[PDB]
Amino acid sequence: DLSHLTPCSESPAYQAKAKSFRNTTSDPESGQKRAESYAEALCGPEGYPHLVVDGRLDHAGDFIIPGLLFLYVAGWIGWVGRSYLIAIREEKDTEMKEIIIDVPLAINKMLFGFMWPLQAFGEFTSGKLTVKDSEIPVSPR
Amino acid sequence: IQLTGTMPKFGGSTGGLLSAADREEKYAITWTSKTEQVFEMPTGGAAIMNEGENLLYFARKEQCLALGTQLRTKFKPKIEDYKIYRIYPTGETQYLHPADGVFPEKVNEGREFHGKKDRNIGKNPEPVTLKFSGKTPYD
Amino acid sequence: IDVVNHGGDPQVGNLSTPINGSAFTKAFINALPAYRKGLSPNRRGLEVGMAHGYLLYGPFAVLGPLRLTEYGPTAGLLATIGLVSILTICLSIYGAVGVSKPTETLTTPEVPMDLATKEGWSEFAGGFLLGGCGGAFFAFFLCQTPHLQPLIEVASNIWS
Amino acid sequence: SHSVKIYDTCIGCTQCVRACPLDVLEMVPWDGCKAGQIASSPRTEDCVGCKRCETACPTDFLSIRVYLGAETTRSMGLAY
Amino acid sequence: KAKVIVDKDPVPTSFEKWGKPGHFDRTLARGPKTTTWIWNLHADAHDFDSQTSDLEDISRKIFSAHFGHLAVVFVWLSGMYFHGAKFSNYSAWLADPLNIKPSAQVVWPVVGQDILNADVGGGFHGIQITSGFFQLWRASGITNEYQLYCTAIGGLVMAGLMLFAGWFHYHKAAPKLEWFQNVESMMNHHLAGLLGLGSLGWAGHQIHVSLPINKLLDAGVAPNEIPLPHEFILDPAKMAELYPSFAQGLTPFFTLNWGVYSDFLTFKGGLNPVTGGLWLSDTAHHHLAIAVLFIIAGHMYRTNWGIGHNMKEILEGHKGPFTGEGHKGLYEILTTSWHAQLAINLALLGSLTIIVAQHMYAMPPYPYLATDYGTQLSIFTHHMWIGGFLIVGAGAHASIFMVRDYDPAKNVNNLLDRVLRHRDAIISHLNWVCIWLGFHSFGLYIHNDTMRALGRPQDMFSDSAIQLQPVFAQWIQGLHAAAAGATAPFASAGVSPVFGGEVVAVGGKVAMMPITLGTADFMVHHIHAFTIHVTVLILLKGVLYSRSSRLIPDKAELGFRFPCDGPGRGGTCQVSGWDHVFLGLFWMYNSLSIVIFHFSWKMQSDVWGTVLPDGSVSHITGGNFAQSAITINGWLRDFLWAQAANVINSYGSALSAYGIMFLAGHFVFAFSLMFLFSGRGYWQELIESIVWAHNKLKLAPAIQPRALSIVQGRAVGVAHYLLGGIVTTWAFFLCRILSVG
Amino acid sequence: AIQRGSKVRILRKESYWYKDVGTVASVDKSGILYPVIVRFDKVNYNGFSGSATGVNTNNFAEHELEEV
Amino acid sequence: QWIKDPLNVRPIAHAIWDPHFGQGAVDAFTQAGASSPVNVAYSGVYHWFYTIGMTNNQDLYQGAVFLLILSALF
Ligand code: CLA
Ligand code: CLA
Ligand code: CLA
Ligand code: CLA
Ligand SMILES: CC1=C(/C=C/C(C)=C/C=C/C(C)=C/C=C/C=C(C)/C=C/C=C(C)/C=C/C2=C(C)CCCC2(C)C)C(C)(C)CCC1
Ligand code: SF4
Ligand code: SF4
Ligand code: SF4
Repeated sequence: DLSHLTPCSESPAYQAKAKSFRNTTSDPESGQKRAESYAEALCGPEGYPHLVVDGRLDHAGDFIIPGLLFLYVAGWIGWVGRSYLIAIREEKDTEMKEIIIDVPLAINKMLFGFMWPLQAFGEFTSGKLTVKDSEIPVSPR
Repeated sequence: IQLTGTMPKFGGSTGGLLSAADREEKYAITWTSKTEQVFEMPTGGAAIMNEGENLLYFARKEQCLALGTQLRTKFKPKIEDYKIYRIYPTGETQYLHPADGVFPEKVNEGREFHGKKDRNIGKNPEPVTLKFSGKTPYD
Repeated sequence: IDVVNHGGDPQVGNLSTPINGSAFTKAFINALPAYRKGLSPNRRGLEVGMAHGYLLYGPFAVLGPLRLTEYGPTAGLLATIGLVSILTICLSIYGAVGVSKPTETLTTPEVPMDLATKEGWSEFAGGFLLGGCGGAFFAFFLCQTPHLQPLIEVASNIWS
Repeated sequence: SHSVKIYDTCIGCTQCVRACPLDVLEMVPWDGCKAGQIASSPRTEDCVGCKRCETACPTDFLSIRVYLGAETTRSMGLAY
Repeated sequence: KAKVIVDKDPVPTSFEKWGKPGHFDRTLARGPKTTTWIWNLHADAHDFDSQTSDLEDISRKIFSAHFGHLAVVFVWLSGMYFHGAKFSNYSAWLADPLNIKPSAQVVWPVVGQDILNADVGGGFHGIQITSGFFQLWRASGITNEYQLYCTAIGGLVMAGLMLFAGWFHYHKAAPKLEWFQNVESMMNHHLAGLLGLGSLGWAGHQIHVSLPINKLLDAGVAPNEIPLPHEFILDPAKMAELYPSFAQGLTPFFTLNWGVYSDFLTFKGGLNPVTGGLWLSDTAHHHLAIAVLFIIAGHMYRTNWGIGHNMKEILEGHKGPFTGEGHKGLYEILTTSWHAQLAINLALLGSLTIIVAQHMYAMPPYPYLATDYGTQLSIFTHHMWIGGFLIVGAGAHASIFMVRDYDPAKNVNNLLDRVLRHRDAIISHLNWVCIWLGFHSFGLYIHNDTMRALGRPQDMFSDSAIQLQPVFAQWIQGLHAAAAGATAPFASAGVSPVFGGEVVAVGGKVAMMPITLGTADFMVHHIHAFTIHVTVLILLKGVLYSRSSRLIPDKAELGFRFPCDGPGRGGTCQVSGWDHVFLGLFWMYNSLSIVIFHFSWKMQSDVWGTVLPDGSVSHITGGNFAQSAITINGWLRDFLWAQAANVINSYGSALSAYGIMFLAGHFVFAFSLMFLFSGRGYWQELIESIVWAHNKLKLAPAIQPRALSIVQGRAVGVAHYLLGGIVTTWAFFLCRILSVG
Repeated sequence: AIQRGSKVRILRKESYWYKDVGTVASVDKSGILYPVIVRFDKVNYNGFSGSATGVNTNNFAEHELEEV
Repeated sequence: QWIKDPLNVRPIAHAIWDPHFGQGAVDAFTQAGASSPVNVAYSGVYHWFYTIGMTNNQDLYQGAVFLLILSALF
């Protein structure tokens, strides 16, 4: 239940720090906005917010939402890269547009890269995502 | 045998023969040229190929063939007639580089198979087969 | 006029510069105990050891842990004796391994044939021992007997 | 002395012999190649081990292969 | 003999080659099969000799690339003047230069970097700059920010003009080869026309602009009632009310009555007591004197009219018995090889930049330069680093000359041939003097560590212990302190307060003190000589053994930049001339780090500090160089541990970016050792393991991933090493001196 | 079945393109050990350090191959 | 001395005999209640010996002699 971690509003070390939060942007009340926004976290004896990473809810915003957001964005980047790499193979001049990127193909790969997990599941169930161990270069033992 | 040759006009350097040349072995290169030109010694600096036939001494075989490569390439008269010898301090001379009289990159009859394996390099025995013996897996 | 020539053989890796072999360095290197014509070993070693033992009582006598103490000259003598003994052990084992004929250069066209054998280098080592002990003791006696000798005040005021 | 071993996957391009700086290698006639020649290493006691012959070999794995073994005064390439 | 001849439109201006990378090399044009193509694209982009074999095309490329480099430098200079004009407190700094720090860069508040805007005075928040631009503009007579804005606009116009000239001299009218061979005309126009006319124009500016504006500034007039420099020329009455010898005209110049110009052309020598800089009358007189000397020197060489020298008979006549033939062949070397010219020019520019560093600290040329310790420390450190880099590049290009441009046919029995012939005697005696200097410069520190550790303070090499007083340098200091009035009878003071005299102090801080040299200075100067000598040993060994050695005799055919010849001959690793530059970069790092450490400790302990009202000087550290700069533990404790208390406690303050850069440089130094210690064959096999995992998911790249080459691995390692160490020392120095200075 | 232009997979373990598919440039009909010249899309490691080029063809035997 | 006050007395590993010490190092390394330059033990075998049953120096001496006999036996 994390009795050692108190909420930052009830913690009497966070309230001493929260007066002297510096402004980060040009907004004059940015320190006060940070102070009110970090009060819902858990603070230790230092008076600083802590993040609990075990997938629980009311602390899913620490890791689960940023983690799923990164997984979507990184899957977007990797899937668009893999799609471009596959698309530039079977047209007999691949190093030149590996080094000088074909922009009209890359734009069509990028803007249609939002549906990366559906295409990933389709290629996984279709077997066209993973190359079989026979048709692949392997170093000598 | 006895190496009839005159030395190129060289000013003398510090990269030449050391004490082991007169005690272990030294090497010589003799070459005939029909013109007088300037060459670079592996010893260091530049010397003069005088008209006629030349004899130089070096401490290593690699210095002699580094000179012989400079005699073959990079010269317009295209000197190939060079011979490389080894002189031991006893006095014995061994004629080394053009043994058949032809350069090794040109094939010649009378040369036998040395170091030739009638097997693929991947088809080599494992060292675990050849444990505790003098034989190594490339034999 | 080329004052820097070869030694007579250009393809040998050396040059006959004024410092190397001109007129005054061929002599005085051929006239040192090593490379002198008439000396035997245990005489070359005697001269070399005497010079070395005499010079080595300079950075031990006034430069040591005891140099502010009256035992300082005696400790410098003992340190010189110890260094001469270590160098004699080094010479003895160098000979006992087995020596070759010494390197002939432009400065020294003739090297001592008597130092090309193990027996000659043993005589050289014994002469070095006796010479080093004698030179160290002579320098100790000279530095100690006036008990101040203000030449030692020079280069100890420098090495304060 | 090093061991320069020439294997039977040799196309006889003579690049190893021209790349060799101490005349270790030469060409011998050979019936098992299109070029009619294979490399041989007779005076392999002069091999320093620079592997310039292994650098110049155009086979997928090298038909000429240098094994660094016992070190002599010629394998070290010492002028002294 | 010297005429202008060009080719009209030799290279068309088209964008078709912009989209074809690797066009300059034949090997780079086949296409990127491996990732080594990408690194070879940048490694050989500027190597114009490997691109074309014609020296005329190479010289044309070099001449047109110089204009692009000058355009880049002019964009940089215009950016600095624009930052002074728009984002600086220069107008605030001119009012109160003793309590307002120079700042010329504000930081945008998007994250918590708004703390990086230091409170420097005058209601301005920004980064305290240490470049010395503010003192330079005060010495230039710049009073308002509009004069900086005009100079920034002029810098942009000049940068565009240089870009247009670079396009013009490669695509419209490109000079021939013999337009470059006549170095006689080039050197005459660089001595008289560039250095001579440039210093004459600056002497005229310092007469007409810098001197009256700076005399009114030192007299106590606020800069916005100070008249603009153009009514000093338009109205000579205001110019002649101060320094009243402008009442008479230019005729005493032409009747050789130069003495009446002595009020504004002085030879005072010392520092200005008001500002702490050199007298601007001394600088104007200096620029006039060297302008006349450079213009005279620019009439030495024969160009078109018979009078002059040809720089060949000078070389032909210089020959002795120890050399024989002499300098014959050197004119052809320096007129056919660009690399020999770069090796000479880069060495002299590096030693020149080191001279600039060693001179501007002792004789500060600018008002309030010595007062701001951060500016002085930063310009000294920056110019040492630039100078050492240029010296190592000179060693590099000498090595590139020896295998790519040296011809043994033109060099028989001259100086270069004989240097190659006794290179063993050169390198072995240099090796001996490096070993001797290492023992008798570092073993003194080791002995001092040992006797200070063993409780033997009387057995050390100290001022209280066995002394090692530098009697020659102290004698030279005594000669310079007594030089004014005895050997320089018309100097008011010495050239610098370093050699003697009194404490020159401005405000409450010391401008300069006498710098007494003791045992610690002797020992650290011998370490300076040692490290310089080892850098010379590595670079000169790379130069002399560039073509051949006893190990690899056929090393010129391998090239300047090759990794090795193989594991044979014991292993011929790092035999090339490039790898000696690679090691000499580490040794210049070591050398110049010890130089700037000696500077940053000696000036902080014995020169810099505050002046008590009694008259004594309380220094920054407290004069601990006499007793702690003799031990490595003293250098670790009283210099590195003690003075880095500012860079590590800088977090949450205005200098926290320096602590960030301190840690970042530590990271990059540690990151360098992955490339420096490891080798290519590990990483190629690791990339082979990664390629299979890409092949498993159809992620095989067309350009096959290779590990970095051995030379590129060494280059990446040494660049990261130098970057991480230099950033660390920059951060440590600047955060220390922005807290204690 | 081995003919010029046929795509074929390498069975030499030590080859760079082990279990990789390349085309046939020429097959030699004389009695030599490795008659099938096979050219690949990728390039070998071969070359000096820093060399951007490499070989992409080699001779192979009949038993060292399989037709796809 | 250490078994009387294990929390205050510093354990001594061995004595120092150095010809290179000055007076300052002899005075500095004369520690842990000794009259000689000694080294302070940081391996902590003193705690081990006190725990396993060693009380006096004779029980350590007989253990050292027994270990010498065991090493000779091996
Ligand atoms: C299409 C691009 C792409 C894809 C999807 C992959 C995917 C893979 N890589 Mg990666 N990688 C790539 C490019 C790519 N990489 C590049 C450019 C580099 C060189 C820096 C590497 C070097 C590399 C290493 C060293 C390792 C991986 C690993 C892996 C695996 C785990 C993911 C990971 O660790 O990411 C790590 C990703 C990086 C370190 C760099 C990725 C760079 C960007 C994000 C790639 C996408 C941008 C691309 C340049 C342009 C897209 C094309 C566009 C024009 C449409 C996974 C199979 C690991 C593995 O084998 O796990 C099984 C492994 O150890 N990769
Ligand atoms: C990486 C390159 C680099 C960088 C970024 C800078 C940057 C800096 N330099 Mg620097 N410099 C360098 C290389 C570098 N320099 C080199 C290679 C030299 C040797 C020529 C110098 C010599 C130099 C001097 C002498 C001074 C600067 C100063 C400055 C600072 C202000 C810039 C300015 O406007 O000064 C403007 C300064 C001037 C216009 C005076 C320079 C006039 C010189 C004496 C004439 C040189 C003529 C010619 C170009 C060189 C010919 C060489 C000859 C042997 C043939 C700044 C920190 C100044 C400074 O520290 O002020 C606080 C300063 O006075 N630098
Ligand atoms: C007037 C100056 C001058 C000139 C123009 C030359 C000219 C040249 N040099 Mg160089 N050189 C010099 C100074 C000079 N150099 C100095 C100062 C060094 C000492 C380090 C050397 C050392 C040297 C060597 C060792 C070699 C050359 C070579 C080259 C040639 C091609 C350069 C190239 O394409 O590489 C372009 C490569 C780069 C631009 C990469 C540089 C990467 C640096 C480390 C980054 C810059 C530092 C920066 C502040 C880091 C910021 C990090 C941040 C972005 C995160 C060309 C002849 C090469 C040659 O001729 O090959 C045969 C060669 O190998 N140079
Ligand atoms: C602290 C680090 C360190 C040390 C000790 C050395 C040591 C050495 N470097 Mg350097 N170097 C280093 C790091 C180091 N380097 C790294 C990082 C690189 C950069 C890549 C290299 C690369 C390098 C090159 C490229 C070169 C050297 C050379 C040298 C030598 C200079 C000669 C000298 O000073 O002799 C004196 C020795 C010292 C000052 C070391 C301290 C020894 C003390 C003073 C004496 C103690 C001995 C002791 C009493 C013996 C008795 C003990 C007994 C039990 C055995 C020396 C052996 C140069 C060389 O060999 O030519 C001369 C040279 O060419 N260095
Ligand atoms: C000349 C010359 C030189 C040299 C110098 C020197 C180096 C010197 C040294 C010197 C020395 C270094 C000396 C020494 C001396 C020694 C001696 C003098 C010894 C003696 C001894 C003795 C006599 C002893 C005895 C004894 C004995 C034997 C035993 C018993 C005891 C006794 C002790 C008695 C030079 C090079 C510059 C060059 C020029 C010239
Ligand atoms: S390793 Fe070098 S010397 Fe030996 S055979 Fe190969 S190329 Fe010749
Ligand atoms: S380099 Fe290799 S393939 Fe070419 S001839 Fe020599 S061994 Fe045969
Ligand atoms: S380890 Fe690398 S640099 Fe050294 S010899 Fe082998 S390949 Fe060359």
